[PDB]
Amino acid sequence: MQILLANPRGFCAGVDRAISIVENALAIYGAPIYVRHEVVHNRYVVDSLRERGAIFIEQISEVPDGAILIFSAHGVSQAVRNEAKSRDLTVFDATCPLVTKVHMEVARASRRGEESILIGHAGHPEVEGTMGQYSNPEGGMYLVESPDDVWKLTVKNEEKLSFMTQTTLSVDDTSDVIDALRKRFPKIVGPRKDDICYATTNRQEAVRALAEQAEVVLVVGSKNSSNSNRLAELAQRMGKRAFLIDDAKDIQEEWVKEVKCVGVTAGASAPDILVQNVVARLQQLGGGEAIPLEGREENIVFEVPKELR
Ligand SMILES: C/C(=C\COP(=O)(O)OP(=O)(O)O)CN
Ligand code: SF4
Repeated sequence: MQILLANPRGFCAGVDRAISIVENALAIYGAPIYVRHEVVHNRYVVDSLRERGAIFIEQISEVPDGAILIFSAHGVSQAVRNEAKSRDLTVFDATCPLVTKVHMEVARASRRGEESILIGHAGHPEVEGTMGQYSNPEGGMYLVESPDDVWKLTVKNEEKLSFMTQTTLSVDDTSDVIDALRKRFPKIVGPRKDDICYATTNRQEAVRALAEQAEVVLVVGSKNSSNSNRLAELAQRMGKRAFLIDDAKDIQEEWVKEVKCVGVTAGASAPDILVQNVVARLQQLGGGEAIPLEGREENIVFEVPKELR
């Protein structure tokens, strides 16, 4: 059987930056380093950092005075940021720049008392952080997950209305939600398309090509990785058996038993080593040399703050 690898796949610029921030802080200050939320949604990465002295928390109260605290790549609300500021803490912000960009727009609409709508998944830390940039009771900040949510939403002033999105959404589904928003609120404003980042768009494009060729698709990523979930979902919708997996140990032989061609990709938070071990396991199951698919070349890098080298 043939093993195909999607391209691109794996680490994006924001994830690589966030991890490097925690690593460098550990190196520079030693353990412990506190981190608000899993730095990226990958078990392998988080487990490793935890063993190295990082302690992952959700609320600032669980952090002691005089600590070093890092905000995860997904971002935090203004309330969290302020609580951190009011406490005696040294703070580093690993929030991806492409998340921050969305935050700035929500904060602007808040200042104007003008309503905003976020497309995203309820309960996700990025959504909590982005909705948490809005604090004007005179305006409004509304979450929609689907066209149905749009069909039910009422707002105070549809003449002064904008939208923003989560960075890791399904490209296809988000298109449908925007279409709905513009039909219901013809004066709504937003970006030219959405706030889905290059990495999300690119990895979804790449898994679409992969799924066209492969019969089964393995997506390396943790259960709580939204972008990784969208990749598995995309392949399933195309009629392929697709599995979200943390590592090679998760591979059940029945999945690939009589399969001529298996595809592998990885979400934005999954390190390459996990992919190499997945490939190694597929080769034990009859696979050959992994063939990388041709794909769009990414070139963006986000540097760590100077203070962290
Ligand atoms: C930090 C971030 C994506 C990187 O992947 P992740 O850590 O798996 O997170 P998400 O669940 O996809 O948001 C959202 N911009
Ligand atoms: S998925 Fe996109 S927005 Fe999120 S960290 Fe990676 S590059 Fe940044």
